[PDB]
Amino acid sequence: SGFDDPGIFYSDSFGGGQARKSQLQRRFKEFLRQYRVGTDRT
Amino acid sequence: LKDYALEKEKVKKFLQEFYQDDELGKKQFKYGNQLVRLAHREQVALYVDLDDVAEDDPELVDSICENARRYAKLFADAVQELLPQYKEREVVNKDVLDVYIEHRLMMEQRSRDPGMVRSPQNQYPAELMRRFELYFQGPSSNKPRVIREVRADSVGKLVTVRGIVTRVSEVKPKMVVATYTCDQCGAETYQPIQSPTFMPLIMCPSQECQTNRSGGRLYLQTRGSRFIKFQEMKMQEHSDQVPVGNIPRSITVLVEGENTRIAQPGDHVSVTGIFLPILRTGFRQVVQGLLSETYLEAHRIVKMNKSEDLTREELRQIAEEDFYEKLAASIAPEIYGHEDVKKALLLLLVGGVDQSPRGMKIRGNINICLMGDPGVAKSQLLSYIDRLAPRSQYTTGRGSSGVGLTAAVLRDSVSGELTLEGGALVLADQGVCCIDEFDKMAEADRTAIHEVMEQQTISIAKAGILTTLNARCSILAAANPAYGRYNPRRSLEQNIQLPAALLSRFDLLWLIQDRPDRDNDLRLAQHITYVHQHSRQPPSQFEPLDMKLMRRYIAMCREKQPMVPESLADYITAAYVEMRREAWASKDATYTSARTLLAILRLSTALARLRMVDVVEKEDVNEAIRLMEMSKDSLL
Amino acid sequence: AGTVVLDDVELREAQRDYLDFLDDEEDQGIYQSKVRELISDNQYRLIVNVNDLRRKNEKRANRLLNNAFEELVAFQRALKDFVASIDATYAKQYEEFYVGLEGSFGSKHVSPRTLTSCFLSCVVCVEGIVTKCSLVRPKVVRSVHYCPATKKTIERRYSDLTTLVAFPSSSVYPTKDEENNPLETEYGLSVYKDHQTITIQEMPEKAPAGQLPRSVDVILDDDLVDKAKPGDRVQVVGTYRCLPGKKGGYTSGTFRTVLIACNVKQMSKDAQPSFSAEDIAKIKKFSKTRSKDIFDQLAKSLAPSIHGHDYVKKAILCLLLGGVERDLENGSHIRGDINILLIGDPSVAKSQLLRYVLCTAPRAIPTTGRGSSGVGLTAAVTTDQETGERRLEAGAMVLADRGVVCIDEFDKMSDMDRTAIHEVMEQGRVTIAKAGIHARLNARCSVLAAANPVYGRYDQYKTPMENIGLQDSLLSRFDLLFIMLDQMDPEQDREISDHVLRMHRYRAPGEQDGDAMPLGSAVDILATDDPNFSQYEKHDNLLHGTKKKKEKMVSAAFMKKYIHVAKIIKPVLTQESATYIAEEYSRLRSQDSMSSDTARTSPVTARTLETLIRLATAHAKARMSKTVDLQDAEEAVELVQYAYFKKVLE
DNA sequence: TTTTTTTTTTTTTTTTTTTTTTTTTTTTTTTTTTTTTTTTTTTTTTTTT
Ligand SMILES: Nc1ncnc2c1ncn2[C@@H]1O[C@H](COP(=O)(O)OP(=O)(O)OP(=O)(O)O)[C@@H](O)[C@H]1O
Ligand SMILES: Nc1ncnc2c1ncn2[C@@H]1O[C@H](COP(=O)(O)OP(=O)(O)OP(=O)(O)O)[C@@H](O)[C@H]1O
Ligand SMILES: [Mg+2]
Ligand SMILES: [Mg+2]
Ligand SMILES: [Zn+2]
Repeated sequence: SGFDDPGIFYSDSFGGGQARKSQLQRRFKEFLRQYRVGTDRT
Repeated sequence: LKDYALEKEKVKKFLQEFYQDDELGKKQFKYGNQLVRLAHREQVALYVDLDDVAEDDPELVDSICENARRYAKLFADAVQELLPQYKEREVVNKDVLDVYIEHRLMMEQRSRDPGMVRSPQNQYPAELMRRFELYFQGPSSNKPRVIREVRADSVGKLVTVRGIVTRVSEVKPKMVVATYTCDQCGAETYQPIQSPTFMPLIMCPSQECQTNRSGGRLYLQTRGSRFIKFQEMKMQEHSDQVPVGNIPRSITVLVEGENTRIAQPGDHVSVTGIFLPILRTGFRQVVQGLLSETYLEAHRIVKMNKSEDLTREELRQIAEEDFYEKLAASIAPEIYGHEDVKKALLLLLVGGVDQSPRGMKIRGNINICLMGDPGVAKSQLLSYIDRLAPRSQYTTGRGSSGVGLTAAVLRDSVSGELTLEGGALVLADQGVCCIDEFDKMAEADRTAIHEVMEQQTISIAKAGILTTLNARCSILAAANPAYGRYNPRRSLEQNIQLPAALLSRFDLLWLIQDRPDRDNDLRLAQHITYVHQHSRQPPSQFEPLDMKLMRRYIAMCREKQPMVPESLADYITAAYVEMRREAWASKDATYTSARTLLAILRLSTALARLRMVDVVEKEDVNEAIRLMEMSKDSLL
Repeated sequence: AGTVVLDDVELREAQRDYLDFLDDEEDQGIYQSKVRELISDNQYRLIVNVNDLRRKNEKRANRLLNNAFEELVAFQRALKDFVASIDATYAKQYEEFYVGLEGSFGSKHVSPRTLTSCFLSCVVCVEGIVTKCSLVRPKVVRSVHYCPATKKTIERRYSDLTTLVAFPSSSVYPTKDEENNPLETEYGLSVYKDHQTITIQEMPEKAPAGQLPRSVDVILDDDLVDKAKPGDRVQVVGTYRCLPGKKGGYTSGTFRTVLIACNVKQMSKDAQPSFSAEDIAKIKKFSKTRSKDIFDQLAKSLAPSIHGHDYVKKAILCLLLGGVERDLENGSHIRGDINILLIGDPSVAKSQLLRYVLCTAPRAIPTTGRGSSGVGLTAAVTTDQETGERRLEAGAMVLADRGVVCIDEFDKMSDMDRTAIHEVMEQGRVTIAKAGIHARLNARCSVLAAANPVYGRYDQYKTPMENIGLQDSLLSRFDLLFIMLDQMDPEQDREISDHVLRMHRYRAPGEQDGDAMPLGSAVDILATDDPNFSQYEKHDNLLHGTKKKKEKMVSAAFMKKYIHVAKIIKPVLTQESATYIAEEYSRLRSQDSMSSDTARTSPVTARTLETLIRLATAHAKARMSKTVDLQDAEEAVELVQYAYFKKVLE
């Protein structure tokens, strides 16, 4: 028994003011993947 | 040395296409059906019989037996990875643990993004999500070992040992995976637990709290965490495998899961498990090095000889009119004579039926005191009945007196507090307590036995203890009546020398006297010389039954509650009033009371149980009365 | 650091000397055969007599005994080389082969009191009584770890730094890969050696009668762990050493010492015999020559200092041989031990017979009337008080399992004790239980007991029932009951007195010439070897322990060897013997078996029939017969007929 | 092709900063272990009519 140490495990966030760095990083990611150039004809 | 991916493929193949003909010569894929039941949450424990594995891969069995934790893990992984394809329908979410599991799976698929590479610490631990337990039934090719001889060369190996259970703790929640939640993030942290103690986590390691560099303090929770049923048992060597001048050696067995609640103290068990170390951290140790405690990690607990958990001809001999005589004659067939004594002992084994009318319990147990002259097989019969009965305890004289009969409060080891341990009368609860040398028993024990034989409880109001113990045990006592020998110059109740209360508690006080008698002494001596000559009793008309068979028959007779008709009430009443009139009229008779009538009733219900009828008949009453009369025959 | 040594001169020379000593072929072949025998017995410790080294190499012997650690390392390397030379695969099986020492350690033979600090790092031979044993724990010597992430397997070695300096790097258990992948330990692939600690105390009979006992701690490692249990009297040979303390910036100069055992042997050098081919041949010829009166010859040779008591000596010979246990298939049991009770007048030598059996039989335990009370005679249950768990403690009768309890002054015991003896006497076991533990201890012991009658002197004008004070149930346990009277007849007086004066005249041959018997004052015993733990003409030379040369007497050493061989025999009741025994028992149960003015000393029960069978079996064993023939049965019947009846005078 | 001024340009150092390396260093609590009491639960010698 008291010989091995497994690590610690965590999951993703299961959901749940001034925006936190996680939300800002999400907004940066959505800007990078959603920023759009050109016009309707172009 | 070996590739565990190959070994997991090996165990997957074994699980998927091993078959036998267990149900009436029908190939049924023994482990596939169990995998189906496991996938539907209809079965928790899977026992892998290593005999089956050896049938088609003996070196896999040798690998399993030489590093058993590794292969328990490999088999658990193979089962985990096989379960999804054996699922035929949807689990009905039996309990709350299932709700947690399927919420976790739902949320993991919802935010999956499967092509992404996650961190190795960002999934669920395997043991958090199982709901099944995998155990090995060791190969029959491995001989059972002696607890003394399970040593450091067998650490990590699958061993079988046999012993008596002396001490087993209560089932308690041992945490397997600690689950925490955060005050900042909404993720769950998981701490699989291998040590005997753990330090609870403080900060959460979640990705969202590492990005935010917040506090993220995490809170240990029982709700999402995972526990397992856990028992700790001590198990002792059998008397016949202890070396000559020694005492038996104990081993600690850590029982957990579906293997809990099998072994009770006093049971003869055979335990298959892995012999493992527990590191001995903390103790400022005299010797340098990594010293550890050992224990057996249980995999398969099987209750043995008397603790053990029919063909048409079998029911034929049960329905035979001489079944009662054959069973009684199978009682210790190496003791010559004592035919009616063996009938009475058989009735004690079967017992009467308990009555609970309008909140006034009257026991069904039958108590018998053999009070005989020296050397008349009383201790041998007591010892035989102890060997035969399923929950029996044997006590002699004053070697197990006081708290060896009642309970005592003892320091718990698992947590450390004061737990109540039962003595002989508790270990023999709902069984037989064989009390040898009854006449030389300490008076405090005798008073305790008063209460046991009538109320079937033990009340204790000493300092550390204030309890009432259940002691629903038949009492088979043996004594010498007065000064070693029965002398006819003195009455009964003078060479019986039992108070009327204690005397009346016994349903049968059997008197044995060995008066010399030439032809009878020859018959006994021939029997005994044959036994010394062949290590068995001489051949007779009917071969005596095995103790396994005797146990099975007695057990079948046990759940056979027969009733007393209204029609017998006059016959039984007349028998009682008659017995009572000889007691009054005679000048050499013992104390007769209403307990004599209850003795008639419960003896006759035990006879009826032996015929496996549901109604007591006149012949049962007749035989009961004959037994009560024979019990005092030797004084004639 | 990280230095290696390039052919150390002293280690090389030592290993050469030790391998020369082990390679015994130009010499008598002793240790070469011993190494073969450990190979064949599948063991990895060789016990070396240090006298043999002194004979072959004084310089090695002294250097080994005074510098034990490195010398023993050299001698175990030499042993591994030699074992490989005989058998390389066997040498491959075991990582290290060990060397235990035995023989005569002159000044190194100490007691726990005398084991001072001048013996540190020397080999010593300590004798004492085991007071406490630890549990047998496994100590990891090689751990194997699997990394599931990388599929890598790691092994770590832990060297035995018990008495060496241990830096913390030497004791870390690997839990993580180099890049912090968790490792899982492979328990089945790791190697453990089991480890025990016992404490040896100065034996109470040898300690100075005034003061408190002195102890020494002993480390037992693999093969040596379960060799001793609490209450055992043992020799431990090993190295006396200081243990390291923990790391600290301050130290008192005070060191905790232990003895690291290289060998443990029991005091019972009487519980293990040594039979050479010549001994076996002598035994076989002695049994074949006179296979009829061999029993009488063995009996009359039993306690030579005691004159008379021919039947009592025959009975004691039967007790020392025993019967055969019947272990029935359904687990039932009939005992095969004989219990004898000697009642009699004062000064008829019954304590002398008990003392003879005590100094003659193996596993013989002495006990007196009130010196063993309650739990000191059968087992006891105590609580560990460290773990809080109940423990068993073996009393006199458990320790005499497969032996004899010689209970002297049996009549002066309490009735509580005498009724505790009942189960041991008949069923051969002790059943004890407290709440947390219940055991059934084997006490397969025979009871030889000596008692005085009530009134101290046996009244010949009363029945034996009222001279013996024992109840019938207890008397029934003793299968033979001898009334040993002091009949004051002048002729028997002349016989006894002539014998006694001859034994008071005898002087040991040459060893003595007019001198006194030393007291053995606790420094003289350590001067020589202990006869208890020490390492055959079938007859004795005649001088005047006997009056004339007319009938020879068996040698005591040969009698021990012969009885040890004959005890293993399992003679079978033949049908003629069984019929005769049954007929005699039925006759003996009857009143005609006793005339007028004769009385039963003990009741005749079925135990008497088993008594006849056990006595006949022991008689058959004496002849090494393998069957119980009619002569054995009639000898048993005459023993019983003699013992069970007594003429009462007016 | 003899004389003659800028030109470096190799050599002495010196500055001189910036960076990496070097050097220094007991006390104080805690805890197990042993050896003691101490209330309570027996249990083993005391006597009567
Ligand atoms: N039919 C029988 N009657 C009497 N004794 C028998 C019989 N068969 C066998 N025996 C023998 O009796 C011996 C045992 O004595 P037992 O166990 O009877 O003592 P017990 O009845 O307890 O007497 P006690 O009152 O002296 O304790 C056993 O060795 C057993 O073989
Ligand atoms: N044949 C014999 N008969 C009687 N005594 C003998 C005989 N031979 C020797 N003795 C001596 O008698 C002495 C006393 O014997 P012992 O002390 O053994 O008697 P005991 O029977 O134990 O007496 P008690 O019953 O008072 O204990 C011993 O010194 C012993 O040597
Ligand atoms: Mg008995
Ligand atoms: Mg004496
Ligand atoms: Zn968080």
